[PDB]
Order: sequence, then structure tokens, then C-alpha cells
Amino acid sequence: MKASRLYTLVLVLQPQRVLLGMKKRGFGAGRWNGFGGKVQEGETIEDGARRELQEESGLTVDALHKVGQIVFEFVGEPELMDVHVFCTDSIQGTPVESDEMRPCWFQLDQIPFKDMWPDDSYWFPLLLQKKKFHGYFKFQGQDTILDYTLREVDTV
Ligand SMILES: Nc1[nH]c(=O)nc2c1ncn2[C@H]1C[C@H](O)[C@@H](COP(=O)(O)OP(=O)(O)OP(=O)(O)O)O1
Ligand SMILES: [Mn+2]
Ligand SMILES: [Mn+2]
Ligand SMILES: [Mn+2]
Repeated sequence: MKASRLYTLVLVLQPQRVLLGMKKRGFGAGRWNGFGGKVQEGETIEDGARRELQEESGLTVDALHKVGQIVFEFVGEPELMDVHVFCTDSIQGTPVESDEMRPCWFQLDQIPFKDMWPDDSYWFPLLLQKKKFHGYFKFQGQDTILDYTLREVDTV
């Protein structure tokens, strides 16, 4: 059995567009991604998600809703990434570039899948249909999925 580390991922999903951030450095740099990072000691997962959204995009929200959970395994890394995925209830400010992320709005017929993590092609359509999900993806490196599982659930 493996240990897992808690991460968050936040999608600001509005009726016709979604906010994504171009990762400027670190893990997954060069790909569009939701906003998020490691959960810190003391905070709930949801509060860590709100904190990372504020740090990385400038947006301050009072509440998120859980939409999914995805476990990532990487060849050669024993620690799993346990990623808790959230969507915003509402927003009330503008996105701002941070050192980690450059935010940009994408229309929902222009989701930039080819420049996102490959797993997003599988689970992001469920998020768009407002369906909750559990996923697991094993990667060789950054590009190649060796095994994956994706299941719709009633409760995340
Ligand atoms: N395969 C994948 N697909 C995806 O859509 N998002 C992934 C992913 N693998 C990791 N992520 C996301 C989860 C989380 O939001 C982020 C990884 O955490 P980060 O390294 O961004 O954490 P931090 O922002 O704390 O890092 P620092 O800013 O360096 O402290 O990338
Ligand atoms: Mn961060
Ligand atoms: Mn981050
Ligand atoms: Mn962080």
C-alpha cells in the first residue's frame, strides 16, 4: 500500500466559460490547469482550495462545491497525489496573474484539452455535465497514461 498527499483543484465554471491557469513554473508547467496545490496543516480541504484559488488567481470566494476526487500515481514515485476537485458557487472579482499561474477564460466550445493534463480529457466532460466522479490515473512521466479508472458517483 502507498501513502497519499492531499491536493486541491478548483474550476471556476460559469454557464459559457471556464477559468484556467497557465502553469508558469513547477509541477505541470506549460499546461492549462485548474487552480490548486497542497493542503496545509490546520485547514480543511475546502478551505485549502479557497486559499489556493486566491493565491493563484486572485479570486476570493466564500464557498466551493465538491465535484470529484482523482488519485494520481507516477512511475518511480511512491507517494500518490490525492486531488480533491471543486467548482465555484459564485465569484465577485477579476482574475489576476500570480507567480504560479496566468489565468485566462476559455469558452466551453474551446476547452484547450491538447494543452491540459491528458487525464482532463476524461474527467472534465463529467464536470461540464455536472456529474460527480472518482478517478485514478497512473502516469509514466507527464504524457503517458498506463492505467486509469473513472466512475460516476452520487457522493464524492
Ligand atoms: N494529472 C493531473 N491533472 C490535473 O488536471 N491536475 C493535476 C494533475 N496532477 C497534478 N495536478 C494539479 C493538482 C494541484 O492543483 C497541482 C499540483 O500542486 P502544486 O505543485 O501546484 O501545489 P502548490 O501550488 O502548493 O505548489 P507550490 O506553489 O510550488 O508550493 O497540480
Ligand atoms: Mn499554489
Ligand atoms: Mn499550485
Ligand atoms: Mn501551496
